[PDB]
Amino acid sequence: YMLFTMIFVISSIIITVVVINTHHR
Repeated sequence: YMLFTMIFVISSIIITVVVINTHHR
């Protein structure tokens, strides 16, 4: 619904970068 909902993708962006970081230090 184009506000709050977006945070769900925010979560994934961060976590994704966090994965890549944890693996490829």
